[PDB]
Amino acid sequence: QKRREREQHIAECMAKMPQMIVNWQQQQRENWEKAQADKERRARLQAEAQELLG
Amino acid sequence: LTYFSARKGKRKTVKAVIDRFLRLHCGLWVRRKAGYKKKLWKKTPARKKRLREFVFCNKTQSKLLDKMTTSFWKRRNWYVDDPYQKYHDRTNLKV
Amino acid sequence: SKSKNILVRMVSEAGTGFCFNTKRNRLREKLTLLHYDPVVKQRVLFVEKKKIRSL
Amino acid sequence: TVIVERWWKVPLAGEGRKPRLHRRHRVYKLVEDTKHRPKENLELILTQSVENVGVRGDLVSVKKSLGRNRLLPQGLAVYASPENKKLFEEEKLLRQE
Amino acid sequence: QDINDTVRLLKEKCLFTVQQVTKILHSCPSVLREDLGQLEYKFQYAYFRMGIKHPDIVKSEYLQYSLTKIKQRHIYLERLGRYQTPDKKGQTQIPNPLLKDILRVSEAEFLARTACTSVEEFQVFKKLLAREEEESESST
Amino acid sequence: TEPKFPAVRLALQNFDMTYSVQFGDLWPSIRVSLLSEQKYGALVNNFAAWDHVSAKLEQLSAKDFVNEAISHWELQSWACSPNLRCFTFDRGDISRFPPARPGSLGVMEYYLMDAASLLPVLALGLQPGDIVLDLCAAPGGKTLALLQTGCCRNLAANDLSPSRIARLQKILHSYVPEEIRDGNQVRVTSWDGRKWGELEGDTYDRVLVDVPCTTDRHSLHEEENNIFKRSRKKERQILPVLQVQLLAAGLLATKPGGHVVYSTCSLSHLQNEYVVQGAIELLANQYSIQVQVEDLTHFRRVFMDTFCFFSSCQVGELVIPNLMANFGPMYFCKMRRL
RNA sequence: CUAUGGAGCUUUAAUUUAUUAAUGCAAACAGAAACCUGCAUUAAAAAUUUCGGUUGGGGCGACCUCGGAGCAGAACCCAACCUCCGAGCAGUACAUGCUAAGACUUCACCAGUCAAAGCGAACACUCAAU
Ligand SMILES: C[S@@+](CC[C@H](N)C(=O)[O-])C[C@H]1O[C@@H](n2cnc3c(N)ncnc32)[C@H](O)[C@@H]1O
Ligand SMILES: [Mg+2]
Ligand SMILES: [Mg+2]
Ligand SMILES: [Mg+2]
Repeated sequence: QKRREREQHIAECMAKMPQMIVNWQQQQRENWEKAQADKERRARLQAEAQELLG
Repeated sequence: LTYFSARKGKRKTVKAVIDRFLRLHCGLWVRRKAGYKKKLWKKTPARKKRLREFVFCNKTQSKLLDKMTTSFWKRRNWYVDDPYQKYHDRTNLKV
Repeated sequence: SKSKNILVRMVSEAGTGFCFNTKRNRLREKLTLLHYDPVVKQRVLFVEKKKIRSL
Repeated sequence: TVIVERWWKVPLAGEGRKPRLHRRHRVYKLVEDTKHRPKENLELILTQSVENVGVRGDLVSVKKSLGRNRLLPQGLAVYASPENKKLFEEEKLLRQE
Repeated sequence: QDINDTVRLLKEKCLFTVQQVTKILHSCPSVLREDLGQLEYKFQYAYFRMGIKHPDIVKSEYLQYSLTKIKQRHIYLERLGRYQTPDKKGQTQIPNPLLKDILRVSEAEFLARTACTSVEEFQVFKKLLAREEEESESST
Repeated sequence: TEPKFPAVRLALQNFDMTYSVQFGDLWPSIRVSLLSEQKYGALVNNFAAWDHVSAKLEQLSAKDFVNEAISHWELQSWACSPNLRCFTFDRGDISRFPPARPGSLGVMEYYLMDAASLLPVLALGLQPGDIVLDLCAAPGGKTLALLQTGCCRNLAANDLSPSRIARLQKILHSYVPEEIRDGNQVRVTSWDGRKWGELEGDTYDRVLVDVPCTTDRHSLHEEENNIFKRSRKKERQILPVLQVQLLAAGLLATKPGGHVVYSTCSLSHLQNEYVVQGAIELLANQYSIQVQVEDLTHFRRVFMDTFCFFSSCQVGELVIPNLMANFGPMYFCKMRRL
């Protein structure tokens, strides 16, 4: 019984493991994209500050 | 080391070596590596791999343990399903 | 001798019970790595569970 | 009553031979003191009228501190021995007759 | 038993004469209400960190005041440099402000005469000392 | 523990014996402030989410005294080094900033440093596309401000001690993104500071020299490696010579028409003003180099709102510790080499 | 000067309250109390044991592990005391997985280091010590 429960738990976890992996990778990619978008926003704000200076 | 016990007049055995070392009937002594469970997060995989092995002892240490253990531990055993059964005897050894 | 990093334990999300220790910065989020699991003979996610010690 | 246990194991002596005691066997540890245990109730059979129970022949469980000092010493009650309870059931039968 | 313990603390732990204990009981009655540990801490603070003796403390009624305000004013003066803790020899490089002036007068008069500093500075020091004391208690 | 006369007590006794006549009636307040905890200022990492951390600090009720000074510059009337943000609490406040947390960019949001240490950077008067030298840079409290300003194409930071060099490099890794430091834009070195007058003479435009000195604030609290130990008495005695030599080396390194900011975290005139005067006299005698100390009264008047200054300094400007504003102690002198 | 030889004395040296005294709880009575017993907290008075090496004054300090330079010129080793600078970290991966020929080694041992092939993946991490 213990062996069967272990095996079925492993199978259940591995059934949804690929979805978890792809969701985590998507989350990391979206975090990187948001960081780069914030970099672009900071560059725009620096350009606005330069415009104010000039 | 007790060369003559006070209740039997016979040599005693140190139990530290018994708990720490394994003796093969051929005369070799097998031990562990000091520190194979200590601070594994700062050790390389190769270092851990060679730390978690079983190694032999040299002639001086073998003689020391031979003196420190009695003849009961030097007998030949016939345990059923013994992992070290094939290692009790030397093969193709010259001098 | 300030302790900038801590040793933490990562367990597999596959339920195999496999786990390993890795060091991370204290001032950081909880880690979710992708590590090889010998039980399932492939790579699976590992999430931080418990902080072990500071180093 | 204080109860103690030896800290060190005493080697077996066998049958018909007393064990050999050592100086380290004199070291004891306190397992339990009985005087700190919860109290019990003494069960007895009455002979005269009492404030709690006023009928002769009723088995009553009362605190030892009272049963041992007031009921038994003055003869107001008797022990719940099997002989006593038989003798009281005899008079109960006589009354019911 | 509480009164017996308090008087035994005064006579044995604090080493006060019987007449001094009687005078303390007559003059500062809040000592009985006060717990033992804080009372001993106050007495030893006065004895060591202030260097005041038994006749002086029993004459000035030091034990009746709040340990918090005692700490605040004493530490403020010590950090100012107006108060110098007596050394092993009992000598002090500077004259010390009197206990009556440091405690019995108002905060305004205390600042005007001894501290010679601003009330805002005193309040800021009070906040800092409260933070330091709570941190010390947490550490202990 | 130590046997007798601990270093902290020795430092306190020396400071009493000297400043009791050096300052007059300010020594009580100065001593109380030095013995009490110092107020911290939050320097915003401009490379990170500066707007978001500014909003966070303003919700924490911190004010931008740098921006207030920028506003007051024209109100009172070389300007100052631009593109800097530092937040401090109101006068007399005891609230402390929470420990810094990393942002989405991977770099920490802000650095907790004494606000008085930012004054030399502002007085240095940085300009875009400049060249900066930083003697005794490590651990890098002022070099971080220089890089946040970001007006230097080449910054050469030097400090003798490899341990503090490593600490400065760790700070740079934590704050400055790797692409700025990958090139020769930042050059951290560990060599004697007296060599730069021959290694690179008339080379650098802005130079900041913060000579080693008996820091009173650290001396009165830290009990490890104090200048007032018996083993270090020789170093304490020889300290003014090293200070004047380092200032002379920095003046040699800077180019004619260049700017030198000499700063020290102490209150003693002997190590604040006499060092500068000895340096200028040595320049006049040995190397025939002329320098002009600028007037910083205009600089002082702007920051008098949030800082306490001593108005009896012959050459530079000195910020003294106070209970309302526990920043300091600090001293700095600005000089142009002609 | 040496002894991992003693002893006397002192104490905020380490380990204890066995003992005494005072409290509290329990037990036992009275109805409240006292004596005794057990278990805890305080003191008092005590009991056992000890002085790690270097720097010759002596204090005052510093030193004891590892790395580098002055240090033995050309395979290796080799100057102890000494003079000086550092280290007792940090950073990037998350196969920094698993097994397995043959070798090096700080002059012993303990430790420490390199690594063919093979399984499994992708198209034996940087750093002198740490
Ligand atoms: C007082 S700290 C200045 C820290 C930093 N500049 C700041 O303002 O936050 C000066 C440091 O310079 C280093 N230093 C001392 N003498 C030096 C010298 N002669 N040349 C270069 N650096 C030196 C010391 O290690 C000391 O920690
Ligand atoms: Mg010896
Ligand atoms: Mg003994
Ligand atoms: Mg070898």
